[PDB]
Amino acid sequence: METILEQQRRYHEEKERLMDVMAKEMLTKKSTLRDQINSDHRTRAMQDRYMEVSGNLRDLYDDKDGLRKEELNAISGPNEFAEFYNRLKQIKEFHRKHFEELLKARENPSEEAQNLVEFTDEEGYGRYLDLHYINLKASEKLDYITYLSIFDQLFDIPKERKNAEYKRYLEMLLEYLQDYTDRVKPLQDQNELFEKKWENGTFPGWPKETSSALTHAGAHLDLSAFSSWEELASLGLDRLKSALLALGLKCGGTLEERAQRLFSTKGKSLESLDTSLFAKNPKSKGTKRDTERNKDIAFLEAQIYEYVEILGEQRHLTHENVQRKQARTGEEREEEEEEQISESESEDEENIPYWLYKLHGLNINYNCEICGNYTYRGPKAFQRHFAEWRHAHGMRCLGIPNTAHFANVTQIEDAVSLWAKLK
Amino acid sequence: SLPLNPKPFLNGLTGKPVMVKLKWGMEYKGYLVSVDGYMNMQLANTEEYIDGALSGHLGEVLIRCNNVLYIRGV
Amino acid sequence: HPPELKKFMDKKLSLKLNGGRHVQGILRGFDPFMNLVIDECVEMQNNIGMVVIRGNSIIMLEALER
Amino acid sequence: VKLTAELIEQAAQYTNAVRDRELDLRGYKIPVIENLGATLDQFDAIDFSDNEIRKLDGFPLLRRLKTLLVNNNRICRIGEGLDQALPCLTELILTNNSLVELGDLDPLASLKSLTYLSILRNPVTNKKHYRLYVIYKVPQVRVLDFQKVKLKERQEAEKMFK
Amino acid sequence: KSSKMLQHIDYRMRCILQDGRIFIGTFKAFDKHMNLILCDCDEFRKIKPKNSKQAEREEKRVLGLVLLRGENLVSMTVEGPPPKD
Amino acid sequence: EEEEFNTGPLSVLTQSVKNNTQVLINCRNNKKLLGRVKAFDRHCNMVLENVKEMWTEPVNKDRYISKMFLRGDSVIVVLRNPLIA
Amino acid sequence: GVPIKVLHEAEGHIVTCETNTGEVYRGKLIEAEDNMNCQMSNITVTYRDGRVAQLEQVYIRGSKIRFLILPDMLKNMLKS
Amino acid sequence: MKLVRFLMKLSHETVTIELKNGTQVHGTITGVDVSMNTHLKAVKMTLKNREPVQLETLSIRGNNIRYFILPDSLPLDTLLVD
Amino acid sequence: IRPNHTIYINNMNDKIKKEELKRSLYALFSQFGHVVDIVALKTMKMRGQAFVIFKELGSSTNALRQLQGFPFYGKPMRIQYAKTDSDIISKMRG
Amino acid sequence: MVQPINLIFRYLQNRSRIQVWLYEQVNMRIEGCIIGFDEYMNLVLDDAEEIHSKTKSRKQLGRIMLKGDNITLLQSVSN
RNA sequence: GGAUUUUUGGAGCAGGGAGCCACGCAUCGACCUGGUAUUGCAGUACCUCCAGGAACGGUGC
Repeated sequence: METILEQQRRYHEEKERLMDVMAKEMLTKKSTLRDQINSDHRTRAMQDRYMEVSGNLRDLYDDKDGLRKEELNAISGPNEFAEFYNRLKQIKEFHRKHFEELLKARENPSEEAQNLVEFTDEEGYGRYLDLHYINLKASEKLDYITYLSIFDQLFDIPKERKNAEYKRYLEMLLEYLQDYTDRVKPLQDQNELFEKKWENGTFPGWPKETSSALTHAGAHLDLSAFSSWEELASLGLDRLKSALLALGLKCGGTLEERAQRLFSTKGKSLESLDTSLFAKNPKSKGTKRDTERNKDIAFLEAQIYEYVEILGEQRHLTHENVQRKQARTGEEREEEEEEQISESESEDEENIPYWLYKLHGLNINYNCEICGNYTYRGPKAFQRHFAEWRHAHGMRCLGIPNTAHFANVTQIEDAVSLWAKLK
Repeated sequence: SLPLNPKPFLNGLTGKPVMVKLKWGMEYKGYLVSVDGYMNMQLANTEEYIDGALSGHLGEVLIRCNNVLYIRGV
Repeated sequence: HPPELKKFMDKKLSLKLNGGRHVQGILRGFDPFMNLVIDECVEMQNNIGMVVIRGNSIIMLEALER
Repeated sequence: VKLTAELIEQAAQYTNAVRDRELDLRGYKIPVIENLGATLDQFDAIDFSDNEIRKLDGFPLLRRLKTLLVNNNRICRIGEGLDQALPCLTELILTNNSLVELGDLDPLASLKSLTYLSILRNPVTNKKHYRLYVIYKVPQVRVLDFQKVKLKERQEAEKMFK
Repeated sequence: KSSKMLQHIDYRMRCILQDGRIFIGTFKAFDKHMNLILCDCDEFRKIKPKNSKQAEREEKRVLGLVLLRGENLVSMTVEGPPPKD
Repeated sequence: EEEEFNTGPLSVLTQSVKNNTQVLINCRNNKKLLGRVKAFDRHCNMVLENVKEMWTEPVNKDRYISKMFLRGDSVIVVLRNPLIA
Repeated sequence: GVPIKVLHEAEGHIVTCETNTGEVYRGKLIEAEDNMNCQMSNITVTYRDGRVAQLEQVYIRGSKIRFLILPDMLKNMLKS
Repeated sequence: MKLVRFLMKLSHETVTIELKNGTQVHGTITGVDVSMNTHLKAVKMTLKNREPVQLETLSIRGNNIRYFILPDSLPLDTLLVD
Repeated sequence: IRPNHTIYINNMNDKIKKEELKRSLYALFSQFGHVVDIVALKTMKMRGQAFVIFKELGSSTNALRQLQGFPFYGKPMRIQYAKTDSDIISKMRG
Repeated sequence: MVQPINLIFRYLQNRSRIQVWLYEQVNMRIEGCIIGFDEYMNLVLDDAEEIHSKTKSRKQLGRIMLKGDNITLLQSVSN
């Protein structure tokens, strides 16, 4: 049957093709990797990163490459994302997959259908091509991801990862605090908290509205994070954070004070003299209850914390934006909005009447009797009908001879006596 | 009869013993004092028949029009 | 306004009514309230002839024709 | 002529004769089934007749797909996770394809709603006990090759292979 | 003022239906009857979460762009601020 | 219009407001509201005083409500009587 | 009404409709009247039990519609 | 006469409203309109068979109201003047 | 009886329910070309019969020759070109 | 085209006995001879009957005015 | 500006019991085994009849 050798071969070949594609990309615009790598640096501290000079001059070896705009960098990063997905899949199936008389046996059947006149140059070319849209040069996107659109992932106010839109959450927040004493900037001041978010909470951490809000917000920040950095392994980060959550807490709440001892995160919100009483409190009915009810919230809070830390630069960038727009005038704010809009909707790679038919006398009900009791919609139409093929056929075949004496005819009867007057 | 309409029928039945069925299955027997344009109904010496059985003797009663299923003279 | 039903005139139809009730028949006419005249009507089956359906209680209709 | 998103978007779309929403993917010379995501799970039936597909595999999760017409292709193997991407697959027409060994039909046992199956004009058909093998290994089938699976055949397939 | 609806326009809104469903979407338009236009709209059945420790979301369905008829609307509250986009 | 409020079936309400007399309102909620009519309108919206609400749950129940507004659609029946006396 | 104009805009597009009884009809919107009366074609209907069916031609009264889902192609009436 | 006009005067009052679907609403009226559509703030709303939820704002379609329970203090005779 | 877009089948096992018959008919005949529609009734008159309509005429001819006497639900089907043109064909042509 | 109102006007003139389907109540239907009717489809029925489809029992009513609110459907009966 | 497509309502009410498993009444429908009739050129509520089976589905109380 199917020789596995060929399949595994095609697999290794496709993997090679993809590596080559995302490598060509990383080549034309090193930023693609650099950007990514930098972020990675602050998540997995071990990661080795290139010489700063390379990063700045946007070069990989000797040649400094042209700087690209954000929308394109992000685009290609998501494209490379799907590419890496394909690669991971193929690698998987491959892992799960990995005489002479038979040689002549098959070579004999290869004689089948000799008359197959057709040129076949489409195995490596259709793949190479499948991973490298327009006629010649209009859309950077590969045929592989031709229906990939960032605007369906990023809103206009986020500007492909430049800012994160927190106005919405300021609204919800106003709804949460049941007042209006809170301004966008004071709200951001609140977010900054995220020990502070634990020991100096905006609201009581056992408040419902508050915990719900915090959930929604946390989710947003996380999705934004991974959205803005496709190239980094999401699962890796997730698991890292989860393990930090489980392992850091257990011994001492990870939060320790030389005075009050050991604090409990989310569930209890109490300190403890020594580690001893802290441990024998983690089995008590109280802590069981709390850790069993407020688990999801505590975890979400924590995520909001670490993800906001990983995005400090974006948080600052946005807060800045806020203050700017705020200090604008009308015209200024308008033109700025225009700019954000243009950036958002820009290619990632640049190159009758009745009053007349009544006046004319048409569309008015009328009828000719001699012709099939026919209907005519205009009085001008009738003269034309009279100087007509069928009208003269009715006359002449009727025995009433043609032309101009009979013009004013309507009914068949009268023109019969008129024709008797003629002859 | 030569066309006997809703409105006159009801007007003929004013001053008379009637029973009104409501959509909800309650029934109210009494003298029809009056009806109005929207077919709201006013009974006197009303009685209530639920499951067709005398339930309560109620006196003077307004019935909102939307509740009415049908009216019977009786 | 009229309901735009001239297209459905003299066609066989399937009528879903409130109460989980369903009938089938030929559209013979309508008014602005969507009250219908349905001929050769059948209760879903027993033949009931030509009937009036009040538009009030019409959930949905489906043509059995093109 | 890759089965692409663009290809699917210009493809005849209609309500078929048995009242189901069907997508027409006939005669395009498609070799590999892929990119079905773009149909958006909006079809009850997909017609892949007269193409060059080798393996019935590569489907996204498609909850509404109930009928697959795969006539005159080159199907020689059936993918293993088919129920995970096609949970309500009820009818599978594989007439005139290349399935040769009874064991190659094994992956159809996992399609829990599969009720109408047609494998005619496949070499596998002439294998000894082909009908009983299908009946015992794919008991959810009620009509096989346009013939009713009967009780007596089920029992007979219970003896052999018990 | 007429503003009581116009204020909440562009905001994310939690709308309650007569059968008891919860529609959450971006409130973009209304009218005389309170027919509503809801962008990026999802439906919930079981709960409106206030941080339910077990889970916040069960029977959630993504709908998208929704026009709801006012006949079947009961009430609305502010769920979150406008998305910037 | 006043004539129709004065002599028509709504004269029951007109009479109750004028005499400050009690009326029992059978209500759609399966509850009954017993009290005095401060105001009423076409729809049978009412502003009521000294309302005793009575219902059943078998167990009978009641509760006192000094001041309240009733939307008139909920009206089934309105009863005038020797109740006030 | 503003929503009504947006509905008429969806004529010729594939839309989803739920009735007052919870039957779900998906297909092409041919005509939408002012009162929300809806003519559609080549429908898939999903009943309350979950079962599906196929219909060529339907017309649903506006009053007995609970809601409609329209394409996202329309989202881009932002004046109001 | 038109009693909705009376309700429109009750901005900044706190009331309890019982809904047709049994739900109970306690909050401060920000606005009643001509359709009796009612808007509130600082709202504690208890759907039948739940514990209350608090909302900073709630907007009710008028038709869904059964009745308003008004403040005992309310000076009705003043409000009934036009 | 000249070649026709529609084929008339008779000698069919009339115990199959109508919707199942039509769906198997559709499946079986899809191998030769797109089947536009199938008309089959269970009246006394029409039971055991069906009209299968194809978009292409060559498809109808191929179906006729290749499935003559094909065992379907236990009986050998008899196929023939229909006497008249199908309403759907007439509407699609003009 | 036949207009629905006219059908009724016909029922009226004919004195055909009529059976009415009521709204959201299947177990009972109403019967009678339309004597007159109004713009709201409110009907005056003569020698009217409640028909219990479940109990096969008939309740005798005489002079009935049925509000149109309840009308789902209007049919004629030979009886 | 309360009379059929929105805002003056057609709503209201009814489920535990027995030892994870099983369930009262009425109506309609395919439906499943046997056997049996029919060989017929159409556009469809449905479709032979006879006997047996329903730990089947839907609606209402």
